[PDB]
Amino acid sequence: AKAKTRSSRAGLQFPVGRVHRLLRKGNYAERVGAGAPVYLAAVLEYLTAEILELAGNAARDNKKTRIIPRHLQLAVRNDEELNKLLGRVTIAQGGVLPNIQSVLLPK
Amino acid sequence: AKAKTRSSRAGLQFPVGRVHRLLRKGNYAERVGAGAPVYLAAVLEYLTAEILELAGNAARDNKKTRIIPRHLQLAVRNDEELNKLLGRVTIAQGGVLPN
Amino acid sequence: RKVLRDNIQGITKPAIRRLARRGGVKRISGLIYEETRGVLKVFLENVIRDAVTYTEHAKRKTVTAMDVVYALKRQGRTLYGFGG
Amino acid sequence: VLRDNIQGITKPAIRRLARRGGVKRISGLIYEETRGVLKVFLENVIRDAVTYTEHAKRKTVTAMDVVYALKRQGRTLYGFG
Amino acid sequence: RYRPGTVALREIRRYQKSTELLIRKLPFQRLVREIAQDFKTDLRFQSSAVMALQEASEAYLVALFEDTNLCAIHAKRVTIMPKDIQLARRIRGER
Amino acid sequence: KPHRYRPGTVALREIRRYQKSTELLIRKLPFQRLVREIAQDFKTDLRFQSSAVMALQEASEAYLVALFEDTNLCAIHAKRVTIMPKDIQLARRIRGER
Amino acid sequence: DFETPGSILVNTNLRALINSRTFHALPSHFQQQLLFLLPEVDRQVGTDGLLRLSSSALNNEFFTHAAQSWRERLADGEFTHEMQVRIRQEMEKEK
Amino acid sequence: TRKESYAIYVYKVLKQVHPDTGISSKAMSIMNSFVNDVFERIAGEASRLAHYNKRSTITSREIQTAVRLLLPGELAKHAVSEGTKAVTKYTSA
Amino acid sequence: TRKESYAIYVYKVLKQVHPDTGISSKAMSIMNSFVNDVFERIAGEASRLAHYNKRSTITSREIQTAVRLLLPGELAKHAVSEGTKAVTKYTSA
Amino acid sequence: GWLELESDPGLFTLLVEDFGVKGVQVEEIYDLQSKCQGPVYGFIFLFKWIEERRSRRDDIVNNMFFAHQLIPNSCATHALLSVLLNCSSVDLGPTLSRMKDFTKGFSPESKGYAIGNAPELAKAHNSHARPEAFHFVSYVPITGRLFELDGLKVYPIDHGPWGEDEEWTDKARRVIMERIGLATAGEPYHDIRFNLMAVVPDRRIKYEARYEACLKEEVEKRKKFKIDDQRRTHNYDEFICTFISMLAQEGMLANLVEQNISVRRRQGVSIGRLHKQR
Amino acid sequence: QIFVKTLTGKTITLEVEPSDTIENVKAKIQDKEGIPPDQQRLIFAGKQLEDGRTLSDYSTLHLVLR
Repeated sequence: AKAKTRSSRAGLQFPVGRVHRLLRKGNYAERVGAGAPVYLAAVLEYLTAEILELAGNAARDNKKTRIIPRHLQLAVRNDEELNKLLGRVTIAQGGVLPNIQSVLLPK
Repeated sequence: AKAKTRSSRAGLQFPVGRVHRLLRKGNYAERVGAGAPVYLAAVLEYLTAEILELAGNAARDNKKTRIIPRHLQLAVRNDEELNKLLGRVTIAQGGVLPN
Repeated sequence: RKVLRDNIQGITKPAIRRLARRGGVKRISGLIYEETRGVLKVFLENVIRDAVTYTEHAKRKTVTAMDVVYALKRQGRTLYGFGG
Repeated sequence: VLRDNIQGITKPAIRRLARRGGVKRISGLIYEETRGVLKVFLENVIRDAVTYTEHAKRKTVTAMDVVYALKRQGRTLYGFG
Repeated sequence: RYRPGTVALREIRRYQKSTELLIRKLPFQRLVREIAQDFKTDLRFQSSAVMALQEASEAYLVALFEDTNLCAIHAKRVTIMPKDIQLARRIRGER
Repeated sequence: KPHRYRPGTVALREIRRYQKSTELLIRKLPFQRLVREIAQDFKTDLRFQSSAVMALQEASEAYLVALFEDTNLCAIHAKRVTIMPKDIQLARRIRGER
Repeated sequence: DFETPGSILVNTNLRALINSRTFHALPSHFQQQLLFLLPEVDRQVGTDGLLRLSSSALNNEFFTHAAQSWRERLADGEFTHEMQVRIRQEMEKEK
Repeated sequence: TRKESYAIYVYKVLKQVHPDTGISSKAMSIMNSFVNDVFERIAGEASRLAHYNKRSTITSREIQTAVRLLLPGELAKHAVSEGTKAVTKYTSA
Repeated sequence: TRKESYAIYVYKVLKQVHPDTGISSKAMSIMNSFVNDVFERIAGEASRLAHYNKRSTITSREIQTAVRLLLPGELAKHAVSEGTKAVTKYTSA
Repeated sequence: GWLELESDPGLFTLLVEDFGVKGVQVEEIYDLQSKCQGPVYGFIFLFKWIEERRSRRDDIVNNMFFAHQLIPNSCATHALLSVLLNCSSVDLGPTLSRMKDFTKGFSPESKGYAIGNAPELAKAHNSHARPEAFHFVSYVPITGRLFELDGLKVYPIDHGPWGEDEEWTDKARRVIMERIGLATAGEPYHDIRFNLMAVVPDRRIKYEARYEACLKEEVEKRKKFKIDDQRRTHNYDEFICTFISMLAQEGMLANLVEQNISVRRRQGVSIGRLHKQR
Repeated sequence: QIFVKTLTGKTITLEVEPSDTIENVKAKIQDKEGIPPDQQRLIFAGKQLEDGRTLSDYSTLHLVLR
């Protein structure tokens, strides 16, 4: 009885099995369909890929090879849709976007 | 044996049985203790009594004997704690306070 | 059915004046009308988008009041008086 | 016994915080109002966290309690689990 | 002839004590149908849904106008201008 | 006379310096003492993990920075470059915190 | 302006403004006229026969609270002429 | 199909507090919506509280803690007092 | 005991996207917390959506509708497309 | 109607003298120590009456004179009546004697209504009128028992027999401690607006019977009470206006005001226009 | 250091000087408790202290409220 992961069937990286287990244990519904965890895992993987792309670009702009929370803050806040999704979220050691009001500039 | 409602045992007006049924059917937890529905019914009764008493006072101050949504809005917005509880809530046909 | 266009101008200037008067506004400028039309259009777009999504999920073609109430609740603007 | 440690938030600290926020010129009465606002916010968050801790019959406030209290307020915080 | 600003005060006192709707039903209904036509074609609305939408929109606009008046008073003026509305929406975090 | 900068230049320099950085702007011990003093009212003999006070400080700093941004916006709207307590009160009134 | 809420006096510390030194700077006639509005005991019968301000006549718990209340009432708009006319009409209604 | 509501219990409470005051249908619907909203808020908070401690039972303690978390100040104190009195009276009956 | 997390999967995705870029531990914790937050949001929304229609199960359709409700615009479109492709590939295998 | 009266022992002493009672005075009790209170005929206590939110949930009636408070701001007057008319060791005077004789058999509501229509009592009460609510209650020894009279209560509450009719301080001290421990909800350091006063027989008469310096002290206290009554009933509006006008005309007023400014300026608040300007 | 006792029995420790007036002590009491000095009266050795005098003119003192 050779075991093949459900994640390997759909070409995903995330643990579909773990997602299914968390769905069952979370009391979200009386029963859980089989197709739901695949969809959820694909969505999570896509969002993580987008975040990592933007963070990597921001980190490379700073001439560093490690993604630090500052890069994540810059990537999240510099994108309209990601900022809208995470409007109420605070990131530890994130800093602020560089911007200065026009009127405060010297005359 | 004679049927004696659980709401009568605790001296409450709200239905304990209906609260217990809703808690069980709402998937809020795997198991529901026996004491939880009584406590929840008491809390709901207290809140309803407070709101209704304030609304009745407001209606009496308006020389009317029937409570209308405007009276509910006036009662809620004139109480600091109740207004803080319902800060994000909009009441239909509520109007605004004279200010 | 007829095609509905330029209904944003259906929110007449006196209506916006009355709405401002209810809010306690004593004096009103001229651009407030167009700004209010834009804001109302945006708010209605968001709410109706959520309501239509809810309705389409239920495989219906008639938008009920409960869909609107659920959309408002999901947007943080819980509305009483129509159930739920 | 600790008393009147709200003065521990010195004027230069508030000045630095305002500088990070893009403030150019600051009045003299800002500091007291800022201290009051900070005290109110900390009171609310600590009250919720202490209630969470009391429910679990523990005597040590953990990071998860603070994170949950913040999430209840709508101030979701990442990085601490 | 009343002095300017008197009729405004009387209208404020009159409207702040009444709870009826302030927008005409049919224009709002047509606007709602026009907006909803884009997302999905051939939709139908119960009258209660339209009423709920109208009530919510009126409440939102009233709150926005109160905040705009507060901003305008803060700016040492008695006339509201679109920058007041923009500032209020920016501070609320809605933009 | 020694070198003396015009007013407002050091303000811009500090603004850039503190906007390009990410470290904590409040010293650890005063904040920890404040947190313990505030918590003394609800329950006695409470003990705090270090990560708890760290998270509290992070949240407080973020909240204060956002409040100061909104206050600066209001002050600019009032045709002024100096923030005053009326601006903070107006910001907290509009936000719904009061 | 000694009766409009917009006066500087509403933001002025009156208790330190009016004191023994302020009383001394006044001429004797003005001092006697002001003392005639004081109670009968705060006016100590001096050796010369002229009534004098007691050492604890103005620095009083009652006088300080009276000054604070007067400033607060000036803030509230009680002392304006229109409110004075309204008070006179109310007194006419009473008697 | 029956559609349940809290109309009769709210009316009983109203007659308890104001013997001579009636209520229109719209206010009744508003009160029913408010009751449902508060019920679901407290139930969800209690569910999350029970889930955090890795327990599987909702007892009176979780409801009390949720009430302390939601209602501010005097409302919380009075609600706790009422709940404790009701449970104490119920437990011996 | 053990504390599970999504570290290795995020590491694999990062290596797929940017082969030469590393990630600090704090950034890893932030990413894990973000993943957990998104998962709980979507699961709760799907649960409420299923309960609204009085159903008993969570299927792919509820997840798709919840995704449409939460993610705005282009994120929603891309997520729906990716989910559809993954579901089709899984059902074909 | 009637106006609130400040919780001052001199004010109550002047009220008692206005009512016609002689040989008795009101002293202030500044602490709960047993030495603080000696031979007394009645206790008057003020804590509050704002606790009216959680609402909605015996032959001695013919002997005790209890009048219900059917008019506002008469709590002090009702407390004084409870202390006096239930004590037969003081000269009630013709006015209170006639009031007691006429209103002895009436119901507490009728007693209060008849009190409210008494001209002399109303004039004395309103003589101190100025041109969070607080309430007055009384503790009295009646027939060897402690009775608490409050105008908002149905009838006096019996707190048990006295140790003795002449010596009744300590039994009421514990009742006062209980009352304090309820308003502050445990920790006594929450509310401190309590006030306690004792209606005691004239100290001067006792000292003379038995102290010349004590008589001087009593006379000076009475003079101070007279001064306080005059000040509380004096309107300083014209006095202040004349003083400010004279200072402005003389000239130094402007500089004095610029010097004592009370609020820090240049911070949003409109400081206002100069004195005697517009 | 001086001690102030209230009707409830609360103990207040104040750091004062012999030249401090009654007004200064009442201001310090207000700072520690929030009760305005105009509603505060001080009694020492069974005698109530009048306004304007100093401590040296007349330790545990008693505070009363009006």
